[PDB]
Amino acid sequence: KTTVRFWAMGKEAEVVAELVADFEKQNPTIHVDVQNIPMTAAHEKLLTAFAADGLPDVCQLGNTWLPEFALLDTLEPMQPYVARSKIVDPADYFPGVWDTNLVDGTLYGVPWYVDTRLLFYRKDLLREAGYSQMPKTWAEMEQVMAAIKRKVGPDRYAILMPLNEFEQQLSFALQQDDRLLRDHDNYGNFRGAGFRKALGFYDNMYQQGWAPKVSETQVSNVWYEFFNGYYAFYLSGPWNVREFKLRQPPGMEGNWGTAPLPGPNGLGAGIAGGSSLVIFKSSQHKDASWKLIEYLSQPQVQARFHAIIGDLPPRRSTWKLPSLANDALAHAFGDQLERVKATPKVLEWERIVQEMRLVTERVVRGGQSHDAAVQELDQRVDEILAKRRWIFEQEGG
Repeated sequence: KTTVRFWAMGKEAEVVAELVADFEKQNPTIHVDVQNIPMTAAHEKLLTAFAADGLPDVCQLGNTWLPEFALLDTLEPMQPYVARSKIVDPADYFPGVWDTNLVDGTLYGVPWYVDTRLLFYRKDLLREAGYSQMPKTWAEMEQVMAAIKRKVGPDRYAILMPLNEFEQQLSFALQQDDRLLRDHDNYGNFRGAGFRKALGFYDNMYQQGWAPKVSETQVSNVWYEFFNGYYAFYLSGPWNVREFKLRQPPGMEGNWGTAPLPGPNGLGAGIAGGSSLVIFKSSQHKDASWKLIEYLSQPQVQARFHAIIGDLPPRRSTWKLPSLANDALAHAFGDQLERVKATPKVLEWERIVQEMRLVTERVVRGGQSHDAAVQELDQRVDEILAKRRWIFEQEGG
């Protein structure tokens, strides 16, 4: 009888619609209307629906979108619901993942699934270069890559990291002790030691010839090139597990795997990407809405979600279910999730990483200096943050 409107994006919308079928058949007084909105139009449709007073009750939100919708005061504080929920226990959620839903100390969402990036690797190629263990430190990673490069020759590579993507540089920058922004997140901190170290490590891989100097469009097919041996490692996310499985050529079952991202001193941090679920505060049925989110927070529902679409559960107890715990390819993700870190929670974060990536591709391709790069990046970021910084100077903060 009670209808809840739930907006979700793309493949996730399709899959979650199957799941709600069982939620409805467990809660017959509740109807869930699932709308599939394309991601490329989602941000406009929402800002638009906002102004027009037509927001759904429940909504999937990319977790870098939270700070914006929170500071627009559209999001229902979630802590009161979490506190009264047996099912949703914050201590069971990976801390870096939970942290992405906190804006200014206030909880505005519940993590739904996690996207993080780590190494897919050819086991056979790793063994041919001499190794049975994947590297866990940066220095070990460099030696392994050099060892593969000797083996494969001038026309083949150790690792693929497309220069048009920002997630790789970002992952390595998140492994540093300092923050990418500074002073109340009002200024860029790309001139800081951490970003300089990350830029150095990342640029070095292309200049040594370990990673090809290409954009994703310049690669024919990431899965076939991988199985063709054009490169031994591919730094990427959970959706690839299925894709590689499908294209795994006959003799190749079990000759590839996933490994968590090496860090400076050991296995390191990575990105806490993915989506959260929120309740818009204009909703009339918040309690029905909460029940839906709680359902999608049940370990067994999350396992099912992972099984179908590959999206990583955001909580430890889902990872303990045999479905996940015995998945040899999932293990590396589950381990890395213990270390993922949230990016600075500013509305202008997406613009910022776009600048970062433009500058780094120039460093890699054009040989722009690292000093010039980080100085220039900070200048661009300081402009991007100008309105935020000004508001801070004018009020209290």
